[PDB]
Amino acid sequence: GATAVSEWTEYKTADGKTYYYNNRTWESTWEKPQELK
Repeated sequence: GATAVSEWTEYKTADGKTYYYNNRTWESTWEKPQELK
């Protein structure tokens, strides 16, 4: 579930694209999480 915030980790591609990985649903989206907005 949630580690009480910070469940979304940023991962950058060499070209500088930031996709946010959420450990709650194992989701990797280019959308910016509300817990990190």
